[PDB]
Amino acid sequence: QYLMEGSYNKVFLAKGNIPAESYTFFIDILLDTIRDEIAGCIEKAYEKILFAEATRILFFSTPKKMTDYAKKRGWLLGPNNYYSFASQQQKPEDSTIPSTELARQVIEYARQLEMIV
Amino acid sequence: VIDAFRLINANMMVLGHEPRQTTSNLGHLNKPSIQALIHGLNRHYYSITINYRKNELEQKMLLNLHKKSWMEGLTLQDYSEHCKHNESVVKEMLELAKNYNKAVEEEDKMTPEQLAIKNVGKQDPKRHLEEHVDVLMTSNIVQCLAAMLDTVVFK
Repeated sequence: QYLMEGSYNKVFLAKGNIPAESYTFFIDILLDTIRDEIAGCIEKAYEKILFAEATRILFFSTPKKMTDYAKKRGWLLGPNNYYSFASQQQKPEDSTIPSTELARQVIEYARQLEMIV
Repeated sequence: VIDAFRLINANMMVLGHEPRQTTSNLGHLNKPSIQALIHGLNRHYYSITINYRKNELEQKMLLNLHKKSWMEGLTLQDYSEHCKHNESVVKEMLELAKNYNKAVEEEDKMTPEQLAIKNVGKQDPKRHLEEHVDVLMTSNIVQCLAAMLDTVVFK
């Protein structure tokens, strides 16, 4: 219900570790999947943001867990955020002209078109 | 229209008659309309046919064009000229578009010529719009093909 609604806060999967029959294991692998999905996206989202802000809505427990987890993903390789590489690429969609490369072979489309007539 | 003939002898006509020239050959006898031409033919000569000699080599000479035509097609048609054509095509299309719109309300019957009288004028308004779309298409085809093609090859 929560996951479909998009209230990640409400999930009851980052607290479904404590009550378990032997469920705790399954809950943990599923949790890791949830954390990743958000983690890649956030990079694109914004530039160099606080460590504390980057633990909060990254579903992390401590800045130590964030450092190791962020590093594999490609942000916070050091002790300083590196969100900035990823973020800048996304925002301008209407700027890019390698020209000939981008045109993508005008010749082919033309040739398809001409043949019928 | 050109003809070849052969003279016929006076003694030949009386005894032989003119169909004797016709034997052991093609035997086509020409009529070059009526009037003086035909009348004079009959009183004077026998006309016989023309064939053309040809050879493969002879053809090959004729067919030959230009070195320059090689680049001609390639040539990147100016945007300016293209734009003139593009403007010309959209304006005719708009005028016809209306006609097209009224036309489709009817036309439940086959026979496209009847639809042409109804929609008014020779040929259907659907066909008029296509004719214009096609002319633009031809200009466009040389330009776009040429545009990429030129840049890559000289580069």
